[PDB]
Amino acid sequence: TPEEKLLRAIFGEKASDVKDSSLRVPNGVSGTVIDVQVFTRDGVEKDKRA
Amino acid sequence: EIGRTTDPVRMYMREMGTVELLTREGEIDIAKRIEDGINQVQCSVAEYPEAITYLLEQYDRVEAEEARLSDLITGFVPELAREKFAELRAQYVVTRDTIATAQEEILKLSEVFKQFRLVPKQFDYLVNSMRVMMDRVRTQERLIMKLCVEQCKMPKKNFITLFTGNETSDTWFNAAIAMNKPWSEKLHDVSEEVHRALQKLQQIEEETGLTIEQVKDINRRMSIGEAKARRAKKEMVEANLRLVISIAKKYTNRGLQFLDLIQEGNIGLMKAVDKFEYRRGYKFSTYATWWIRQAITRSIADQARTIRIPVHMIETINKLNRISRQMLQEMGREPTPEELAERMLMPEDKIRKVLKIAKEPISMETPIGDDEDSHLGDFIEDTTLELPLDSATTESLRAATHDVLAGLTAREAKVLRMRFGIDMNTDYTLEEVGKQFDVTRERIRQIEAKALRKLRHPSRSEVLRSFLDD
Repeated sequence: TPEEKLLRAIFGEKASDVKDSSLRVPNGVSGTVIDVQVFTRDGVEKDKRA
Repeated sequence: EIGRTTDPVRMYMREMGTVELLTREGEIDIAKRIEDGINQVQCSVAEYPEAITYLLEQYDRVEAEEARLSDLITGFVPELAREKFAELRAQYVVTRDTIATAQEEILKLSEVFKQFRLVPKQFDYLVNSMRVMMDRVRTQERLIMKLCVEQCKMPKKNFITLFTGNETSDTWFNAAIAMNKPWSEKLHDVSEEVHRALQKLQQIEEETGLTIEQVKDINRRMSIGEAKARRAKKEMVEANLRLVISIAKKYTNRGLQFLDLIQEGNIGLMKAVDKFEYRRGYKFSTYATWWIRQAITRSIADQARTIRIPVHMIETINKLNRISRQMLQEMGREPTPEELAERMLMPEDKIRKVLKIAKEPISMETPIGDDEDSHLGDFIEDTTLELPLDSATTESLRAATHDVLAGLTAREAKVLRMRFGIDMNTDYTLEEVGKQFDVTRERIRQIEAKALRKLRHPSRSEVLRSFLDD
């Protein structure tokens, strides 16, 4: 949108290449994490937690 | 028993069963009638020289590197074809140079033409050119009859007697006027149109190179042949409707309606009838089944899904499903997509894409239990809308940037507004801005850099710095 190019020129900021879609706790509820399970598809390298 | 029903299937079944199926002898008789009609039409269309003229023109265009030999002749009844075409050209030129032998040489040329197996599109072009010329002739004739029979009010039988055969001279022109009746001498004004129609007929006759009565004879002869062929084909279709239905019975649960399937089968049956040959000795059902099933399957692959999928990809999906089913039956349980690559010949990603292809879409009005009588469409939200918080942030940023740009000098604000798409329909490039301001591009760049440095200087744009939410 207009004036955003001007704002970036003043601030020298770069636009994020990715978008935040992380999972977060619903509002108004608290608790403790007791179990974590990870499922992965065949052909995909597993990570340290897996 | 004409009514008391609503489903069109019953009425279709009644109309179809009103007729009775054929036998081998009837099929042979209908094939013989079709062949006779086709031969008569072929003779009638070969008896004209304009067919040979168009053949020679098309051959010349082919030889002029403008077409191919494929759409010239459909085989024969390629040096032999070239020599036959040269012989045909020689026959045509001697025919045009032999204007009482012209009729016999035209007959010989027609026989040689019938000895050639042309293309159906070429035959249709000849037929429609014949139709165009006969339509022009009949339009001229109807103008002729309207100019005196419907205008001079001259007698019916007298008109017939003095017009049957001549159609060219003033037999119907001066006689209708100078016959001492009180209503005859009043249309010398339309005598000019009569002369114009006569000139048009003379020009058409000169272009054709033949008479008119023979043209009419050929026209109605080929019309009779076409009517006979159409009647025979209609009889064949009405006889084989039962076979069409029997073949279409087995595809009733593949996303298409039974009526649609039987209509496609009827189309395929008509196509098969158009190309059936009885000289091979095989029955018509064997030849018609292939065409009917091909048409039905093509229709199913074409118009049975919300999102169209090509025929080759549909065949690939069907082959994959058949393999998977066979392997499941043979081995014992559902296999893995990785293992299908060993059985088939795939790079292991095409199978994944085929599996990832979306199925038929879910209905929007499907229900989910009771849910206070709510459907699936009540839980879908539009993602194209902008938040009112976002709109208010945008308005605030516009106000703040306007306030910040008011503080700068007038020239700086103008050059900024010109460089960026601010408060105008579109922005302007640095070169157009320099040209408008009568200032070199580098000086414009330096002034812009000074403005940017001054804006980067602190004790200003604090709200602009605060406009970051990170």
